[PDB]
Amino acid sequence: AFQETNPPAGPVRAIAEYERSAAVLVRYPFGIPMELIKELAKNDKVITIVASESQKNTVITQYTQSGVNLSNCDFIIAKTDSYWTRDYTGWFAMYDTNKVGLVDFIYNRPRPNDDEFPKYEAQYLGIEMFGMKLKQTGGNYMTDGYGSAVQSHIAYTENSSLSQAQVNQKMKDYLGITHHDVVQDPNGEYINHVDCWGKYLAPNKILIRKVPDNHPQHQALEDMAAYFAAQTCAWGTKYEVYRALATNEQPYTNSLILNNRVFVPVNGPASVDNDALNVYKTAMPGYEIIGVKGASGTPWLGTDALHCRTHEVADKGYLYIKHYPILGEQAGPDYKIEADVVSCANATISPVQCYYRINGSGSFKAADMTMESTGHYTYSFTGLNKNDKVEYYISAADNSGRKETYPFIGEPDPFKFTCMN
Ligand code: NA
Repeated sequence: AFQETNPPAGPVRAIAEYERSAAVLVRYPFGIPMELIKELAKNDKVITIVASESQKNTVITQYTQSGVNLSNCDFIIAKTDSYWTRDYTGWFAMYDTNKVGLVDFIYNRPRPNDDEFPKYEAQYLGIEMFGMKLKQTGGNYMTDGYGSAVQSHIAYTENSSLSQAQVNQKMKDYLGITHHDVVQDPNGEYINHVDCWGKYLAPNKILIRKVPDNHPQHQALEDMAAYFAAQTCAWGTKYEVYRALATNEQPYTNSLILNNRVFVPVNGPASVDNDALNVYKTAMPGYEIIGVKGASGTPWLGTDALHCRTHEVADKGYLYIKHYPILGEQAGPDYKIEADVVSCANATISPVQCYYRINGSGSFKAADMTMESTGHYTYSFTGLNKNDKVEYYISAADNSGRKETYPFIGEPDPFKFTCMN
């Protein structure tokens, strides 16, 4: 059964989908097209859940026949009731300064093998599992990686024996969430997953579904988009709100961000798909945006598509860069950057650099950041002139062979600010 545990030793920080992923978790019998599994396995580890050695051999034959990169295919043998790995698998969080853990919860649907599955996931990854006593659904959860999470109103109505404050406190204790944004549902739907209408694309970017003016959800979604555009995000700027127009219930927000690739389910028409992919491409410079057609037997649905049938897996040895950027004309008066870098592999970190460029001229220059205290690195931009334009990003490496940048995509989309002092 679900086993409640004490919460993880603090501080805790839930890991966002756009942070480094060591793998992606899918399930057999499949709910996704083989073409998607082949694309995933080209660059990333694909973990497939199977119920037996027999099913594992069936899957290996299908992957071989389809030309899947078998060197990137791993398996977990466990019973499951469904292929909605988004919804019942564990949630990832960093805790105890430099550990990666899994958070289990009471799955909100009567599928006991799905509900039990996180134990097998933690065992496979060799990480600790914590049991947060809330009725939850992964499809209805997203975090920005800076302590905010968005969920539909189901997060309170399915935990109605607790007060909202008790629900928020569990999210704080197990996932480090300091703003549990459970948004109102004016239509009070029986099922309402945030990934059907909203998606953080970055700490400062959110995609909100848009529908035609006469659709019954038109005003509710316009209100949601205005709510996010009017408020401050983790980086101190307003959210950038992007809109994916669903003319006919296309699940365009139900995408998967996996490292530098974004897999977007597409159902047509082709012009409306192209418009939606161009919103993702505009929102996420440097990323590879891939439209993915559905499998004929298990097609994408408006309320259930690619994000619902995948789950990114964090890196147990994550080389994590925590940084709040200095941006625009609001970067001063102190043009000093700070980055906290920790190795969850307990590896030796070296080097920690600021790569920067002035007025878009020449190659990026690397400067070693000063380690003022353990895990705390700084760099001051000096000798700049009024109205100079800066691009910069953070780079770190460790002796486990990990290499990371902040932002994740690195040099293709660095942080930008203007010298106003
Ligand atoms: Na569970």
